[PDB]
Amino acid sequence: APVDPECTAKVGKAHVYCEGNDVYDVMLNQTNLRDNNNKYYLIQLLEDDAQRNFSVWMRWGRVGKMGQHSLVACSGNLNKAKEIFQKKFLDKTKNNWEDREKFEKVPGKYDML
DNA sequence: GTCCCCCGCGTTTTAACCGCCAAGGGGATTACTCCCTAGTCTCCAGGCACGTGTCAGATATATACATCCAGGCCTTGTGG
Repeated sequence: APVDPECTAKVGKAHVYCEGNDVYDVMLNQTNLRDNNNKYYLIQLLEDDAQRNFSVWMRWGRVGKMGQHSLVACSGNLNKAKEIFQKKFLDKTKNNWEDREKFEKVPGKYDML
């Protein structure tokens, strides 16, 4: 699970956060030709190399382009960093993060992977 | 590709088509009677044959505008 190359502030000094099979890196996509959507939303929880500190990287756009982005620094609070990551995933997919092993598709929402 | 006009056909009904009975308008016929234009011969000027030169406009000529073909920015719209 690589750090997004567009996250240039963290790519040289951080890695994707993981615990066992629970890997906090996910790409989401909404392709719909009736509405003419073809947009992605990336979410990555990052941990710094030098210290026990965290940030949620996020990036969006139409597939093949950039839209806007965000890097939410969490000041060593992993619970806050996970809550931000999981809330954005839930809002975009209408699935809980604990349901990732049994994910189900929803109209007017992003698909996963 | 898809919007909908016109093709085909059941039900309703009125005015086109059918019988024949009236009144008289107006086209056809035969008769009246003098007005119209063909026909004669003579006069003469409208109109045509043909000299001749003014002046319209074609032929340049130098010049100023109309409008076609690239070549070149600013505001409103779609999706995020």
